[PDB]
Amino acid sequence: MEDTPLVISKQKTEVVCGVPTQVVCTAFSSHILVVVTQFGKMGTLVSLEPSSVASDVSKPVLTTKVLLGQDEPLIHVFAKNLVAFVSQEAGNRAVLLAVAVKDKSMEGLKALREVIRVCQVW
Amino acid sequence: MEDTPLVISKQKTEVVCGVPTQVVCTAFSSHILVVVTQFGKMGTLVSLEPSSVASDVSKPVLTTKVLLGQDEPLIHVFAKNLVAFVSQEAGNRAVLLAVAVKDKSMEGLKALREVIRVCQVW
Repeated sequence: MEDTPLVISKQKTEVVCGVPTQVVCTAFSSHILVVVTQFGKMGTLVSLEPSSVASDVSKPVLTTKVLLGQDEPLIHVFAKNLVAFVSQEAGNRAVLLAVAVKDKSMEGLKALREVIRVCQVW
Repeated sequence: MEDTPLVISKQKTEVVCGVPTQVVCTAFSSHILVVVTQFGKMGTLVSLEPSSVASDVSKPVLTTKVLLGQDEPLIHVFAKNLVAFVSQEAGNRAVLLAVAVKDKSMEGLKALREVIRVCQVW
C-alpha cells in the first residue's frame, strides 16, 4: 500500500455577487473536480477536456460537454472562462465542473475564479 | 458571511480488501454525490435515478447512465449494487457516483457500502 496517492480537496464559502456560494476543488490523477453550489443545488455538470497537446507557444484547445442538467451555449462559455486556468495550471488535466449559479455574469465569474484560486489543489 | 459549509459532506479513508479507499458523500437538494476512489483515480461517472416505469416495487428499479468513462454492462450492475441504498434512503434523490475500484468483488462491494454508511449525509 506504499505510495497510495492522496485525493486532495479544499473548500471555501463566500458571498459572490451578493449570493452565498460554496466552492469545493478535489484533485484526482486525471481530473480536477470543481463544485460551485448556490442554494444547495448540484447544478449542471460540464466536462472540460483538452483536445490538443500543449506546446511552448500554445495552450490546449478545450472541448466542453454538458453531462447532466441544462445544455445551453452560455454554460459552455461560462465553464470555459471559469476553469480553463485550472486545467492549464493542473498539468492539462481535464476539469469536471458541477455549477449551480442562476445568475451568470462576468462579475460573478471573476469573483468565482478568485474563490477557486483560494481552493487550489494542483 | 462566514466561511462555513452550505451543504453537508462526510468523508472517510478505509483499507478495503487491501486497497486504501477514499469515500466522500455530499448532499444536494436533488442529488447525493458519492465518490469512491482507489489509486488516485476519478473513475467512471455514473448517474442513478429511480425509473419512471418503475412503480410499486417499494424500491424503484434504477436507470443507470455512464456519463464519463467506459460504458460497459458490469459497471452498471456494480453501481446499482453499491448505491441503490443511498437513493432509497435519501428521499429517493438521484445519485451521481464517481467510482474507481480496481478489483470488484462481493466482499469489496459490501465493505464499500459500510464506508458509504459511515459517510451518511441523508
